[PDB]
Amino acid sequence: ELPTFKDRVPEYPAWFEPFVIQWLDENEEVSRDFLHGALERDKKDGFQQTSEHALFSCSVVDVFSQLNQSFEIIKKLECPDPQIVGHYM
Amino acid sequence: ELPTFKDRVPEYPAWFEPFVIQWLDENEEVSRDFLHGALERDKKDGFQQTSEHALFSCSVVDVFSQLNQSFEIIKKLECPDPQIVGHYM
Amino acid sequence: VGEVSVHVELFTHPGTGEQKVTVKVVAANDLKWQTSGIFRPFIEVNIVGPQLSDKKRKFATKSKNNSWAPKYNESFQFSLSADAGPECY
Repeated sequence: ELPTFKDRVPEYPAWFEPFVIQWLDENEEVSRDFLHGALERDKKDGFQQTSEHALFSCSVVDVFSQLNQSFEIIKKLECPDPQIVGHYM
Repeated sequence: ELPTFKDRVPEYPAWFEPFVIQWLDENEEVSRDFLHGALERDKKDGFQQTSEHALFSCSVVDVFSQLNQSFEIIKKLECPDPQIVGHYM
Repeated sequence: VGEVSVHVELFTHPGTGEQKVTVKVVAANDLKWQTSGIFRPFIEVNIVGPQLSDKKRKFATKSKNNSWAPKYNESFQFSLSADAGPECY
């Protein structure tokens, strides 16, 4: 809100970007290892439909949950540099 | 009276509270159907005064009677959680 | 052994100048608990700090069946003491 910096796209996100990228990487591995877990549970369960209206099995829900957790972190950064955001995205 | 639970506001009322609210719902709708019935019975009675000195007509009385029968059904629970009470109120 | 998404709002309670702690339990994720049965995770939340004898120290979410990434979206409200600051908790 200071005029001096409302006059700019904030530069501090550029400091953190390498770390957020490292985090996105770590998150991908965690996601792909979580996936195999989630699938192995579901496969061992013989792919039961989650319910008589949730026509899909649980691993979908697990996986999208993992993805959504992952996304929401990024989204909560609200990085004010759209190019760093584009890179994250 | 066990020290462990003498130490506490009982948590059990949180269990029943939705069913009490359901009851309050059933109750209100019954009360609003009743209200229309009472008004209409009084209207059919041309809205006579309850007596020449009881200057309102009978539906007022019926409604307060109902509302009190209703309130007392709540009150008879004496929920030891006053916020759950506050919710009923 | 997993993680918990919380959103937490300290309210230096705008109605009293006590401190109240709203805790929205959003979800858990990556729970290392692929169990020998029906997993039914729930999240207990406890407040810790001085002068809590007279206060509800514990809450819990509902449970979720078979879900290593259970969402909850459940919001609890501890009271702190009035005296001890949030840094005592």
